[PDB]
Amino acid sequence: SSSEEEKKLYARLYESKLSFYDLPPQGEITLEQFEIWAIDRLKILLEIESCLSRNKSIKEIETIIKPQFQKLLPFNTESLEDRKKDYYSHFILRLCFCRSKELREKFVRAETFLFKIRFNMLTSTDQTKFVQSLQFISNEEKAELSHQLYQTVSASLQFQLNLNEEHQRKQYFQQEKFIKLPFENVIELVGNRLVFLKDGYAYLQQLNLLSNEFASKLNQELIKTYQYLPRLNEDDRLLPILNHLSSGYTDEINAQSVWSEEISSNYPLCIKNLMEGLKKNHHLRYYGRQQLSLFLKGIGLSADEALKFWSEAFTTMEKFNKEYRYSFRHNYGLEGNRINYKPWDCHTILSKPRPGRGDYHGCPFRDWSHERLSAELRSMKLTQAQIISVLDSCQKGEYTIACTKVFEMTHQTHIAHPNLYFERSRQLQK
Amino acid sequence: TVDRNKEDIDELPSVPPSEVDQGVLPRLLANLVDRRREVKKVMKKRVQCDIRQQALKLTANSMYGCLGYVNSRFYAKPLAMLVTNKGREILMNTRQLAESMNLLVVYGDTDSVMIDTGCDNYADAIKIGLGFKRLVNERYRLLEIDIDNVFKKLLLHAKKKYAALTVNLDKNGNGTTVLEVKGLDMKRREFCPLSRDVSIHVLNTILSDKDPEEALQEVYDYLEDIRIKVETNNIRIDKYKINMKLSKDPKAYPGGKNMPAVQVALRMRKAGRVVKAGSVITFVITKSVAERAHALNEVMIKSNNLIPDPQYYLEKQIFAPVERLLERIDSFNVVRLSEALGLDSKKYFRREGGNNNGEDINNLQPLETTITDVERFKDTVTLELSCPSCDKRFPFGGIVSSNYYRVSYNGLQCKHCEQLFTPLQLTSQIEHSIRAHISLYYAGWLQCDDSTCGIVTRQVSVFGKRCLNDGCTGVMRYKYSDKQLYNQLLYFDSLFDCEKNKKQELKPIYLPDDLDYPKEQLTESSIKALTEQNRELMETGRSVVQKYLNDC
Amino acid sequence: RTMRQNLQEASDVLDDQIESFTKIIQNHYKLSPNDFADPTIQSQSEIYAVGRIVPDSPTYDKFLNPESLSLETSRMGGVGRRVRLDLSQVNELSFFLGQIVAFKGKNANGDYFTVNSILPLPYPNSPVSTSQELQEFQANLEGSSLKVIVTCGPYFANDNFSLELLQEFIDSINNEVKPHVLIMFGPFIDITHPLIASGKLPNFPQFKTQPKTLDELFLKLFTPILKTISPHIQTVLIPSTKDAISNHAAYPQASLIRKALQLPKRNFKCMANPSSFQINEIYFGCSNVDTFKDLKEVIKGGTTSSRYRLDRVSEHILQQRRYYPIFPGSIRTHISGADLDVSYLGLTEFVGGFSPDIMIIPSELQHFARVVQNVVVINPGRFIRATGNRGSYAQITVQCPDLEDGKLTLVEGEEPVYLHNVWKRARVDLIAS
RNA sequence: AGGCGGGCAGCGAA
DNA sequence: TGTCCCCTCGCTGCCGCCGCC
Ligand code: SF4
Repeated sequence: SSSEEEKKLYARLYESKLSFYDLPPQGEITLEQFEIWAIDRLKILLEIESCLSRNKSIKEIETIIKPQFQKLLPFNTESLEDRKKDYYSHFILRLCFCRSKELREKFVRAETFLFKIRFNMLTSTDQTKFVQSLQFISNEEKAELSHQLYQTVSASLQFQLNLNEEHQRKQYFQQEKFIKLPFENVIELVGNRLVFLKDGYAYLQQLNLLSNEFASKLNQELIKTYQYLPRLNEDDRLLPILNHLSSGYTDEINAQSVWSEEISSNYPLCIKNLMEGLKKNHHLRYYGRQQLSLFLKGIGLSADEALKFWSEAFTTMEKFNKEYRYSFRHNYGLEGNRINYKPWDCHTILSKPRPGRGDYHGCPFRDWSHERLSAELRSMKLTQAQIISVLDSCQKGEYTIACTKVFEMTHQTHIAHPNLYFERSRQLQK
Repeated sequence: TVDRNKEDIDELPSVPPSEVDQGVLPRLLANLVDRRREVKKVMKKRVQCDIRQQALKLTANSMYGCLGYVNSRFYAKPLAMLVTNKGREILMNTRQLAESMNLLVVYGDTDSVMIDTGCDNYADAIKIGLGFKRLVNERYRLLEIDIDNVFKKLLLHAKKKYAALTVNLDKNGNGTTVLEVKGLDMKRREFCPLSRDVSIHVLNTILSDKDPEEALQEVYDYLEDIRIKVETNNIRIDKYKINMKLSKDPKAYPGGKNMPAVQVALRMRKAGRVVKAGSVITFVITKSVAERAHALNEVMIKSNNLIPDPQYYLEKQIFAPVERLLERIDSFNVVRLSEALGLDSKKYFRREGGNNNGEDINNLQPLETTITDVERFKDTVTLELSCPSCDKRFPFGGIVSSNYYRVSYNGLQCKHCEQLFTPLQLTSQIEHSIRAHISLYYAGWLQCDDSTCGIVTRQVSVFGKRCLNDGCTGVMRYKYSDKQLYNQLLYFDSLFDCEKNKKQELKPIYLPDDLDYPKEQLTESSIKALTEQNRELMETGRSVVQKYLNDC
Repeated sequence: RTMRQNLQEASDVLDDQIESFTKIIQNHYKLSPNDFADPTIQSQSEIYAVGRIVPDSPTYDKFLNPESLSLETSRMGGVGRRVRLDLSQVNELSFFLGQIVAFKGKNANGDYFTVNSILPLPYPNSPVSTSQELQEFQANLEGSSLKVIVTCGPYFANDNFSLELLQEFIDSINNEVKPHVLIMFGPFIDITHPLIASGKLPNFPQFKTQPKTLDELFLKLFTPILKTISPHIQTVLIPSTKDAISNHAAYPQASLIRKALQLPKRNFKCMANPSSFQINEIYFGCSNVDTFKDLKEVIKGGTTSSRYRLDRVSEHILQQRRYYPIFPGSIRTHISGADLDVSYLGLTEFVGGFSPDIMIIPSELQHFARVVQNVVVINPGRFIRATGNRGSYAQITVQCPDLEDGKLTLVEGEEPVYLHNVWKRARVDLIAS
């Protein structure tokens, strides 16, 4: 087929910015683009699955994945190449994940969630265009049932679109169109009562219905592709790639609470030193920055809350966004190879270079003089015998033993992790 | 004498043949060489005549240089291109001749080679050198090679930087040793005389005939002695001077706030000294780096009470130069060096091992790329070439050792007849081999999976995979699979890819038991230089294969 | 398309040949599908069998006799089995490997198909054109006759790269002959050329910059000469599998890129191999693989042997309706061969089911021009010989179409259409180059 | 804080 | 009037930019 025919067929296929993936793609693409596009969509899908397994909120999920859209598979672009990337990537993963039922379930779940997101950032005009591209009710029928439909959908609009004002809800309802469908296809909404039900028909919460239809059609197409796969088993090129891709699958703590006494009372000595140096200097150096950021990640501080806390502690935004935002997001494993970096344990902390002037990282039981450590203990109401005990532990090089002693006197005995210290201190209050 | 294209100064002429009369330039250069030779015979007052002979050498070198000066009234870019071309050719031929006699060339620089003679005495190496000289001088009518220096021990730091012990004979057959250095941090003007003296002592110790570990211990002892001397400021200030000459006016340096000589020049200009472009700025770092740099004359004034910073010197002026000096020396403990100089050992611990790798499961790796090229090209056959002149047939294996072809500087050369392959005479053969393989692939031979049938035919049934023997259940498959043909085409592509040839990732063309096994193996530096020198030929030979790899 | 060989697609096309010709024979001879049965199984009744002629042994001697042939049934007809042929009861025959045949016989014992008669495959229809089209073509010709010259490669000898005779030929066609369309076949830069094969490519003093690849050799050695061709003479190139300028080494072969050859759009066109095109009302069928030399017949009967071999080849091809019906293709032992892309034999069949008005398949045999089954067959031969002596080229002169002279036969029907009578109007002259 | 990639400037050497 | 001392390669330190562990 010619280039003009391909362009016309594609423009017909993506008259809306989203597609249902009904007709398989037509054209020739290289093995390079095949593998690259399949890997890109698999990366986005693995990220959605990792977000699911952590029970993250929907909003947090799109916040994480929007840059991955801008990087791997950009959406809402008039470029034909990106649209073909999306289409061929979806069908390549369709080919790859159809071998087993578990793979099919995972694929359809992730793809339907991706559809949910993609419909979410699409605008209301674009959403209407895609939906029009399942019978919509006429204007007279909507006007006749306007009161009941408004009563049914008012709560849903308020809770999903955040239209707290009644006038905004009424304006949205005036423009909102509805689809007449039977309750057998909308039973899940009927049970929760999100759809007005009349004479055996449910008046559509349309995203849930669209996603369910997507899941059903996708599962049927996956089964059909599994039926047709033995014919395509004859090619030497694709089989290793499909096999590789199949095996490739296989707040209480916020920016203001970490500053409070309630949370800081559960910190170890090192984290107190980092926190206090941050407060004094409004800035921390690299090893101290990474140490404190990883500890905060271990205690449950979110990426957004970490960014807010780090921005407010560094009392311009230009240099922050240029130089520290990427580091503070990458500690959380949101870019690069996306390493959810494990917080440093006491061995990792003690393996770092010894701090100098202005450097606050490390272990106070090793880097501080005995006088400063002793004074910090008197500030903790530690008696002289206890101070002598922890100093004896420090003098032998058993800094972790000294920290464990400090924990016991201030509050499985041995603690070799600041996050373990914090968790046990929180448990003692729980 | 040289016919050149005057419509494109980048086109390279060829040497005029023998019958053309000696021209103007060779005659003038011969006269100047005779004059400098007469000056040298006068040498054999000495220092003044040495100035004379080096000036005459500079005149001779300028006679070539202005063939590359744009504003020269006698600008001839093609001439300079051709002289440099021929010079590189003679260096390549000299190195290859060295390898022909089983000799180890350890370095070479634009007119010279350094040969490891493997000898424990002077005369044993001198005999080999004279034989080499006699063998090479025969190739040229007027070009002549000659022994320049003899090094008892040679330490190559990097390109253009090395130190050696020169053997200087005396009147009564007596031989003495002298330390000769070229281009190192010692010989620089940016480095203090203190650094020069301590580095001179270090090299004198290492290259001397002492136990290696004992040499390192002696050097270490010297080093902490200098550490104490520098820290206590028990050294005269004069040895702390740093020289840097500014090519531009100190106003026209954008990032001059970091480089210290600009600040020193600004202070001198404010004080009442004349500083302009080309001036040499001397200074001392006292106790940012640029803000603590002051001129000697200001520092020599005791009323200022300026004490040089032992930290900056002990790191950058001393530790780094010695660390560079002993990098390749056996059992060089950089951590111990820093400990002797009191530096942070964690900064040096990451250079020995390259620090911890660090990674998650990176699934961005297609199984196509993960397959080793050796296993890919294992089921391939070598490229066969015919010499256009002597008709000898040899397997081509890229820029690698062989008994039949040499990848000379000008191009591919045959060992039997010494003729040069023109690019067409190689691309045509490449294309012929590729098309013969393709035609064999399209011959459509079929082979049965069954071991007790194994029949090969070009007959196919309307059931393609059904064997044509009565009752045979074996799976019928193409004998020349397109996977094998893709492997062969990728092998032909690899044979002409500069990167793979430079890392020596090409499949060897001979097994160790083959009677045609190359007797002299190419050195890695030789392969890099050749693959850079024949980049056009390799890229064209690769484009010929890419003509058929794009379609496949 | 791509240099891929799929066994299953190959077998599918091989079966489809049998199926299509079975349908054609049933349609022409007004036979019901019930009359056709499996010839590989014993039957007490005479049946109709259609299949492909194949050797009785997969590893076969290079020479074949009427006692060493077999028939290949389709998947549906006989589960693809092959059965031996018993030709004792028929006296006149002409068979070759890869031929599709329509047959009448009986399998008396189970292990042999006893042959009683052969069903001759119907000759495909000839092209037709309306009165307005013929009048327009007559106006185009301005009364004068239609001139076309066909030339075939190689264009230079085996011991030099001189193309002076090409210069003389271009001078002639420009100043004296003045044709309407010129047809040139490949290979232009043959890859089996001896100096090219051995790499003995000499330095050319006649080029300012020496070429570095055979494609540049073509751009510097053929292209400026082809530019000397007059604008008023439209030219067409049909490549061969041996062209070094072609990256498609299979038959069928795609058309060369005219922009890659640097050759002007004003009068130059490049067609594929095989190809079919119209100049005025004329039909061409052009294939650049030597079927005449490669086709090796198994012949019985005095009458069949007494016939000209070229006529027999032409009838075989016209009946088979594909330009190179031999399967497997010929090989040259490896040096070259037919290089059949068996996955794409569909492109090799006659376009639209029409017998071409002029069928041109260059061959290494002696130049000839013959009329077979109202279809003219032309082979102008190689433009040069191996020794460099004068070769041959064919000039085709066709009288201007006229409805009044009666040389165009009207076809009865509601739509008035006229068959072209090429053999009545075309004079083919084979000129020494 | 560290390795890599491209850019500028200074400099020793053929 | 306004000039010059071959380019090119490799080596080291400094500075700003980008991605990463
Ligand atoms: S022992 Fe571990 S947790 Fe305690 S202060 Fe030292 S580094 Fe921190």
